[PDB]
Amino acid sequence: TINQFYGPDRNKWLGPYSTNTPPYLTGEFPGDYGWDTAGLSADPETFKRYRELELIHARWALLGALGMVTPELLQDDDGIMFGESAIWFKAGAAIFQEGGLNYLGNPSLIHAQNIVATLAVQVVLMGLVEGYRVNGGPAGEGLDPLYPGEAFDPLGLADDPEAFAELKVKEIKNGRLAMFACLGFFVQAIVTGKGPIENLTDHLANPAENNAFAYATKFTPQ
Amino acid sequence: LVLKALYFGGVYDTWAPGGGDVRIISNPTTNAAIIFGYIVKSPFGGDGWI
Amino acid sequence: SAWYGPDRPLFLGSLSGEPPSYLTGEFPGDYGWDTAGFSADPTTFARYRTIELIHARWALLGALGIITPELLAKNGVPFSEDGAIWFKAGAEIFKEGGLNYLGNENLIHAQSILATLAVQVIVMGAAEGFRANGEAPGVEGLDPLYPGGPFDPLGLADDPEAFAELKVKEIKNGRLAMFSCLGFFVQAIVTGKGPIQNLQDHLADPGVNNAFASATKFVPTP
Amino acid sequence: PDLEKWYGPDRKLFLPGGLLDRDDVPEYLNGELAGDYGYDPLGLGKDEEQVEKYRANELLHARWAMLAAAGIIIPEGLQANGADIKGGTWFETGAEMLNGGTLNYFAVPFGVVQNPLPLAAVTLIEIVLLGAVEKFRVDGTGPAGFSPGVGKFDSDIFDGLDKLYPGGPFDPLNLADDPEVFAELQVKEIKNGRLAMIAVLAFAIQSYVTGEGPYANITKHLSDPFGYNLLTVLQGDDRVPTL
Amino acid sequence: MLTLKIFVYTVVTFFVGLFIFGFLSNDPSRNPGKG
Amino acid sequence: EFYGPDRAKFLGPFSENDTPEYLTGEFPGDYGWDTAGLSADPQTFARYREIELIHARWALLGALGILTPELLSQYAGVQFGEPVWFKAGAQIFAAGGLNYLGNESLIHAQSIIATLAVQVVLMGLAEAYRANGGSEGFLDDLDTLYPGGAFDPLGLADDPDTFAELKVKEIKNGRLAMFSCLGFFVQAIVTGKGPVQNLTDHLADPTVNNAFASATKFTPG
Amino acid sequence: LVDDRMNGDGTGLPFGVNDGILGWVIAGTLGTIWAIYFVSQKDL
Ligand code: CHL
Ligand code: CHL
Ligand code: CHL
Ligand code: CHL
Ligand code: CLA
Ligand code: CLA
Ligand SMILES: CC1=C[C@H](O)CC(C)(C)[C@H]1/C=C/C(C)=C/C=C/C(C)=C/C=C/C=C(C)/C=C/C=C(C)/C=C/C1=C(C)C[C@H](O)CC1(C)C
Ligand SMILES: CC1=C[C@H](O)CC(C)(C)[C@H]1/C=C/C(C)=C/C=C/C(C)=C/C=C/C=C(C)/C=C/C=C(C)/C=C/C1=C(C)C[C@H](O)CC1(C)C
Ligand SMILES: CC1=C[C@H](O)CC(C)(C)[C@H]1/C=C/C(C)=C/C=C/C(C)=C/C=C/C=C(C)/C=C/C=C(C)/C=C/C1=C(C)C[C@H](O)CC1(C)C
Repeated sequence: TINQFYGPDRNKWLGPYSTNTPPYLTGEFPGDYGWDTAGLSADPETFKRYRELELIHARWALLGALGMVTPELLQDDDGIMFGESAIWFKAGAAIFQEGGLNYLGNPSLIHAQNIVATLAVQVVLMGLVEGYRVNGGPAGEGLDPLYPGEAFDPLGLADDPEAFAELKVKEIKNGRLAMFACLGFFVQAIVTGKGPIENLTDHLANPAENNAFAYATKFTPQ
Repeated sequence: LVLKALYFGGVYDTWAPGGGDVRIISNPTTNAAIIFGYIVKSPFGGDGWI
Repeated sequence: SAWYGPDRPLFLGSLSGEPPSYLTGEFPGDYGWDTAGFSADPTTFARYRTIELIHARWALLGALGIITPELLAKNGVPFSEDGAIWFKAGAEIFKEGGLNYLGNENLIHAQSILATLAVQVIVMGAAEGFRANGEAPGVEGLDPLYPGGPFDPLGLADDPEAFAELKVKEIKNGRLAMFSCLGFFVQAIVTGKGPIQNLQDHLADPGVNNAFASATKFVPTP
Repeated sequence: PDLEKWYGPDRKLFLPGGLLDRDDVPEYLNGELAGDYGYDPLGLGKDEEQVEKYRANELLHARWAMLAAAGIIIPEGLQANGADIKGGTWFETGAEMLNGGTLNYFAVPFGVVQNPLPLAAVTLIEIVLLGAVEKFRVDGTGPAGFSPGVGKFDSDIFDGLDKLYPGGPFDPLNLADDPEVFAELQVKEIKNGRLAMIAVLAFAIQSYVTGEGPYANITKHLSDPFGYNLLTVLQGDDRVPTL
Repeated sequence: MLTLKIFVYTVVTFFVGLFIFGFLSNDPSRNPGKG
Repeated sequence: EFYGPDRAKFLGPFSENDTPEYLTGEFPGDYGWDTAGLSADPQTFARYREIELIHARWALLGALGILTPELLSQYAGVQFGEPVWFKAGAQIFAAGGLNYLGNESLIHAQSIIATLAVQVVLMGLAEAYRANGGSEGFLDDLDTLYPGGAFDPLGLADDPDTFAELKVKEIKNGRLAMFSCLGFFVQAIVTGKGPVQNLTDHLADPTVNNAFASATKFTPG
Repeated sequence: LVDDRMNGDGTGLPFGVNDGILGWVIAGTLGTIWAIYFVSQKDL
């Protein structure tokens, strides 16, 4: 049950071929597969800083991946509800259209045209949010830096902590998959010029040739 | 006053062709150089300050 | 206004939260900004501090030497086409006229980049070697980060109060200079023009001639 | 906190200190209810039991009129800005689906969906739903249910709950356990509801006067303030100039 | 004749700067009175 | 020499005193160069030492691997599809595939996905055994950094004094190899031609064919 | 053109500055007076 993820006999980063797991990764935190072969977390305070940083990165990248996938999925046939903005890495130009960016095909949602104004509002709101996250505010004052769960857990969910630990590990591995997929989205954007859903459809069209090896000679210096 | 001259009927332009007319202000000159060159201008003839 | 100690100003204002334990305000420029736990043990904190102050001074010199020749070129000094813009100033020594200081033929007039680089290598090797060990033929014992003595001929650093306030001024000015130098580096890559040229282009029409006008020039094309 | 201005003998009143001294404030308004400004030009407060019995209806009107004002101003604005609403105007919304031309519901940010329900079915389920809801309100009894705050609450949770302020299932996000923040949020709620009732009355009278929705009124008023207001719409058509 | 304008501008700026920063030089503390 | 407090150091006399206390010269390659303090902690020092040694061996192999085909294209006229190292990976995509010395019966590889799969499986197993240091008896010992057993067939792992001397030689050669490999990576980007052909171009005239000639390639417009 | 003129009348010259040397001596004189005032602080 819980011994698979939070003990000496837990799942590791090489399976049965990993006995040299670092001694300071005893295993009491989400994830903790023993993968610190470069030793950047020897100091415990550095370890907790990197853990908090990794969980915040994971929680950002889950939304990042689902926001880079969703509008390309919701693109229609003729592409009148989305212009070039359906692709995630050219969505910013949606703010520079003749009517600005609308949330969907109809113009009654958002319909913003001032990138400077929306950026200023975004910076102010995100600064207040991050200040509340690192200090405490209306949503909480002295809660956990990663798991407040008072105003951020309205649906309850986190009962019987022997299962809440498994839920935490679910969160950290889903976030790790999201960060890996986000890196994949970035590198696909650099070399292919098409969206990730388009890359998936083109790979399913012909997997024997439509892969990264088709673009392996792109950055060749001439 | 800016909203009055922009969206609320404009203001009277004596420099309009024909002898002046009530004009809606379009593209106000918001360039800091020309706006503040009036401020740092000399108050004598030919310049007149602001 | 209490630049040191526990009541020092912090890096997020009133929303800074609890500063890290290793940042007690003993050293100048302490705003409590260490979110990744780099300074857990004080030895690498000392190494990062001396690296930061060396970078700060080099960036103050770099920002001044980036702004000044271009301002002089625009104000009358004859810098033809490449000596003005700093990112092409290195190409000035390859012309037939060579590298001329203030555009004067009788001043410098350097043509051997090999000899210039060799002289710089040996001189900076001697200087950085003396800086590294802390011992020079002419000075015996000083603070390796804040030497003074022959490096302080006017003697502004005598009492600890003004020494501390001037240290805070130095580290904050150097941080601003490092920020501006990174700005120069990114502006040269993105826009392709000089920093003063970008500033004057911004002063003409700041609403449309800003950084967002160059956000669509790095878009990949399939 | 900061309850010394909405509660107690020294508090905010409907007239300032010079207009209204504290002596002629009615003796049954001692600053123990939320939103007490000592406003009684006419004799309707009577005593404490009477004023709390009327506060029950005041709070019900407030919470209904808040949703009313929002549901009047939102769909008309969406229809004017370009949504497919067909009936965003509040005083003609009911008349659209009189013969079966059922309305479109616009569940943002992913709306525009038809509603395949006739008027008889809609009004029948509305009556058999809200009659049960108001029966639950005036009796304080609920069969069983699940709320985000208290999970799988049984029938024995509504007994002993405060009238007009039942905590628990109606408070999933909480933020009312502290009595001071609960009291200041109470005065916030009653003030917002009073503003909402005033807004709904303004909506009704404005619609009667000008024949168009409040969103159309505010947009045309910001388009031409002096050229479109109450005195302009009461003029009928233009005006002979005094030249 | 540009040199004359430069010299006059320098002298004017010098005297105006002495005026401004002399009045910034804590002028109320040159009070012969009490306070 | 190369060991102890009198060891050779990375700034000569300029580093005799300002040397990290954790860099005591017990481990080879110690010249006292940790001015950033990245390995102040002993466990991170051990991890960085292992990373550096594996990088040293890998780049010694790489520097011998991206030079010898080009020297064979030189001298005794050995023919390939493209002897240039940064354009060699595409040779599988050619019609003739990839051959070891141009002989059609030598390799004749055309399935890049199959060669990637066999390489990743094989040396995933190899690196898993390296990190584990054996599994249940089979070589279930050694320090996973200097194994020796079933790895030094000629028996040079004896006489610990010359063993430590050879360790110093190995780490110095590997550091030179990683410096040269970074040089190869930089020259490939800035010139787009082979390293030994860049050497041949430099030998024709050093005053013109140098790194400063291509210093204006990456200027922004 | 029988003789040389600066021709600085009108045109809205900032502080009547026609050459950058004029503005630079304005800046230099004000800056050096400010610098003397700033160094000679914490008095009386
Ligand atoms: C049984 C063998 C086994 C092996 C060999 C591995 C191996 C690995 N596991 Mg793993 N695992 C194994 C079992 C198991 N794992 C897990 C659970 C996990 C997790 C949860 C994770 C791993 C991860 C990893 C990786 C960690 C190191 C790394 O990133 O290397 C880097 C790898 C390489 C450098 C290989 C490169 C090969 C090269 C041919 C690629 C192509 C190169 C290009 C051509 C060059 C491109 C750039 C150029 C152009 C400049 C690694 C490849 C981690 C990971 O990275 O996940 C994605 C991780 O998060 N494992 C379980 C369940 C308990 C296992 C059970 O048996
Ligand atoms: C993590 C945040 C983030 C990222 C990754 C991007 C990425 C991008 N924005 Mg962008 N933006 C981001 C935030 C924001 N943008 C905008 C407003 C705009 C506008 C108005 C425009 C863009 C555009 C672009 C694209 C530039 C062209 C291009 O393909 O470049 C090359 C980049 C890639 C191919 C993608 C891979 C990037 C990856 C290698 C970098 C990942 C690390 C990052 C440096 C993030 C570092 C941290 C952050 C906080 C600075 C690009 C994909 C332009 C566009 O789409 O034009 C068609 C455009 O016009 N953005 C706002 C304000 C609302 C943001 C607020 O947070
Ligand atoms: C350390 C390993 C390694 C390196 C440095 C390279 C480098 C390269 N390979 Mg390559 N490969 C490597 C391993 C492998 N390749 C292949 C299979 C192929 C194919 C099929 C092709 C290449 C090609 C290329 C070139 C891409 C074109 C270019 O100019 O890109 C830009 C080049 C640079 C920016 C300079 C060189 C890279 C340097 C910055 C590397 C720095 C370290 C890396 C980040 C390492 C990352 C991966 C590690 C962790 C495993 C490039 C120089 C292509 C080619 O030859 O095109 C003409 C090609 O078609 N490779 C396999 C599987 C058999 C590999 C390993 O198993
Ligand atoms: C911190 C030092 C430093 C920096 C930043 C530069 C930068 C530059 N030099 Mg250069 N140089 C420097 C030192 C020296 N140069 C020369 C001699 C020359 C010559 C002869 C030439 C240049 C040229 C160039 C430009 C090449 C175009 C380019 O790459 O654009 C893209 C890059 C940028 C626009 C800026 C990048 C900023 C950022 C990414 C840098 C980050 C740090 C760096 C890795 C530097 C690390 C320095 C360390 C090792 C001490 C470029 C802006 C050429 C030129 O002018 O071409 C038009 C040229 O012909 N340099 C000497 C010997 C006297 C130097 C001695 O220290
Ligand atoms: C570490 C930061 C840094 C760096 C890397 C550079 C780098 C550079 N600067 Mg720069 N500069 C800097 C800081 C820096 N500067 C700062 C802080 C300032 C403000 C004071 C300046 C102001 C400045 C100017 C005005 C100019 C440069 C110029 C240059 C370029 C050529 C330099 C040269 O001609 O040889 C080295 C220069 C010297 C050693 C000093 C010059 C001395 C002159 C010739 C006077 C002669 C002294 C004396 C009368 C004669 C000596 C007699 C002798 C026998 C003893 C070069 C790329 C020139 C350029 O072409 O623009 C790109 C240029 O004109 N810089
Ligand atoms: C310079 C402006 C100004 C200021 C600073 C004050 C300040 C004060 N007044 Mg006062 N007052 C003013 C103008 C002002 N008044 C005017 C013009 C009138 C005539 C209507 C009054 C009539 C008045 C009375 C009868 C009383 C006060 C009282 C008070 C005191 C506390 C209670 C209170 O705020 O009443 C609140 C005042 C109002 C609710 C009136 C409505 C004001 C709203 C907010 C208008 C919004 C302003 C907006 C920008 C429009 C301005 C128009 C502009 C173009 C000229 C307080 C110190 C009380 C007092 O003296 O304590 C014993 C009191 O009884 N005032
Ligand atoms: C563990 C270990 C140990 C050893 O020994 C050492 C080492 C190596 C260090 C290690 C490892 C590490 C790693 C793996 C790392 C990685 C990371 C990542 C990838 C991240 C990402 C991460 C990622 C991320 C965040 C991402 C994010 C994203 C985003 C936001 C996006 C956004 C968006 C969207 C929605 C859409 C639109 O249209 C656009 C935009 C707006 C743009
Ligand atoms: C604190 C913290 C904490 C947390 O927690 C974490 C983290 C994030 C890590 C952090 C942060 C960090 C940062 C921010 C960093 C940055 C830095 C920089 C920017 C640098 C620069 C730096 C920069 C620099 C030095 C620069 C310099 C410059 C120079 C020299 C220049 C030079 C020059 C000149 C004069 C001109 C000529 O003609 C040319 C040249 C030659 C070009
Ligand atoms: C000491 C210190 C101290 C202070 O304080 C701080 C700091 C700064 C951190 C430091 C420093 C550091 C450094 C210097 C680093 C560097 C490194 C490197 C360079 C590496 C490479 C490294 C490198 C490497 C591995 C390389 C390798 C190579 C290879 C594999 C190759 C491969 C190949 C071959 C054969 C064949 C084909 O056809 C091609 C290819 C595929 C290409």
